[PDB]
Amino acid sequence: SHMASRLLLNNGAKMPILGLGTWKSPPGQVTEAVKVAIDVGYRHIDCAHVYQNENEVGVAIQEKLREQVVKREELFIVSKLWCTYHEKGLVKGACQKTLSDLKLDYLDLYLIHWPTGFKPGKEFFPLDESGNVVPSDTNILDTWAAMEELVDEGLVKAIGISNFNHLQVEMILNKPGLKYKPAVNQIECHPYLTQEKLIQYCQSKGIVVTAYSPLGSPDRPWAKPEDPSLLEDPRIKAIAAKHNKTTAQVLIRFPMQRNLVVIPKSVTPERIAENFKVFDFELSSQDMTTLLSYNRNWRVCALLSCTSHKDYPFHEEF
Ligand SMILES: NC(=O)c1ccc[n+]([C@@H]2O[C@H](COP(=O)([O-])OP(=O)(O)OC[C@H]3O[C@@H](n4cnc5c(N)ncnc54)[C@H](OP(=O)(O)O)[C@@H]3O)[C@@H](O)[C@H]2O)c1
Ligand SMILES: CC1=C(CC(=O)O)c2cc(F)ccc2/C1=C\c1ccc(S(C)(=O)=O)cc1
Repeated sequence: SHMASRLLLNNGAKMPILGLGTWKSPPGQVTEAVKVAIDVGYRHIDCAHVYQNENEVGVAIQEKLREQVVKREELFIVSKLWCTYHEKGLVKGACQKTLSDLKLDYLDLYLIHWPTGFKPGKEFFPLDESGNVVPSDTNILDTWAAMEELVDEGLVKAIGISNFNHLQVEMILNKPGLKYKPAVNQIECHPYLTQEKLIQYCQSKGIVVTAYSPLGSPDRPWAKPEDPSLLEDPRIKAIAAKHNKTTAQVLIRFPMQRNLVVIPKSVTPERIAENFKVFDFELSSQDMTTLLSYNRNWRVCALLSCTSHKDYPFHEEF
C-alpha cells in the first residue's frame, strides 16, 4: 500500500503511525484490549493519567514483555501530563506516577495534554462555586521547560504537546532558550474536522501530528443523536465499499496518507485486529480530496468547561 509503519521524529526516533487509543477503555477490559493489540501487531499505545486506566494498560504491556512477544525497544508508549500538574514542581512526580502505573522506566513520548493549567489538587477539573475551571497561574513556557528536564533525566525520550493551536505551538518554538522542540502535536482530526491549516503549520516546522478521535469518538460521554456520524456517513461508506474495506479502515487510512499518526480506540478484539489491517490498500488522491471536502469544523473535544481559561485553545481559527 506504499506505506511504511513508522515515521521519523525530530528527536531522531521512529514512531509507529498506527497506535491503540485507550480513552474510555474500561479498566476491566483494557488489559485484554492491549494484549490483543500487541498480539496483532500494534506497537504504539496512547495513554493518559486522566484516563484512570494506566495501571491496567501497564499490566498488558508488562505481560507481553515478560512473555517476550515484544521487546521494550519495539514499543512506543505515549502518555500525557494532566492539567492540574503544570506547576514546575509537580511535573516530574506526575510523570513518575505514569511510569510506575505503566510499569515502564521511560516513556517514548510525553505530551502536555492541554495548554490549560488548572489548580493542583485531587480533582482533575477543579471548579469554583459557580462551575468554571479554576486555572493555575502557570504558563505553557515554564511547563515546557519542565518537560525538557524530563528528557535530560532519562524519564522520557521525546516530549510534545496536545490541543495546542498554531499560535501556542509558535510560542513554544519562539521560547527564549528553547532546548528541545515539540516532537508531536496530538490534535483531533477526521473528515468533519480536517485541520488543514494547523497540520500544515506543524509539518512545516518538523512537528509530527497525531490525529485523535479519527472515528469521531462515537462513545464520547456527551454524544447526542443530532450529531453527525462519520461511521454512518453514506458518502464514506461508499468509498469504503469501493475499496472492499470497512468504513473504520477508510477513516484510519485517511490520516495515514496525510503523514499523520492515528490512534483509533477499541476494546473489541475483532475491531482491534480489523483496525490494524490498513496497510494493504490505498485511497486515491481523489478519494483523499473528497474526504477532505466533508470538513465542517465539528469538534468532539471542545473542552467547553474551559472556554474562559486564558490558554483555551479553540477561540483561534487554528
Ligand atoms: N489528546 C487528547 O486530548 C485526546 C482526546 C481524545 C482522544 N485522544 C486519544 O485518541 C484515542 C481515540 O479517540 P477516541 O477514543 O476519542 O475515539 P475514536 O477512536 O474515534 O472512536 C472510539 C469508538 O469507536 C468504536 N470503534 C473502534 N473501532 C471500530 C470499528 N472498527 N467499527 C466500529 N466502531 C469502532 C469504539 O468501540 P469499541 O471500543 O466498543 O470497539 C469506540 O466506541 C483516544 O482513546 C485517546 O487515546 C486524545
Ligand atoms: C475532551 C476530554 C477528554 C479526552 C481527553 O482529554 O483525552 C477527557 C478525558 C477524560 F478522561 C476526562 C474528561 C475529558 C474531556 C473533557 C471534559 C471536560 C470537563 C469535564 S467536567 C467539567 O464535566 O468534569 C468532563 C470532560
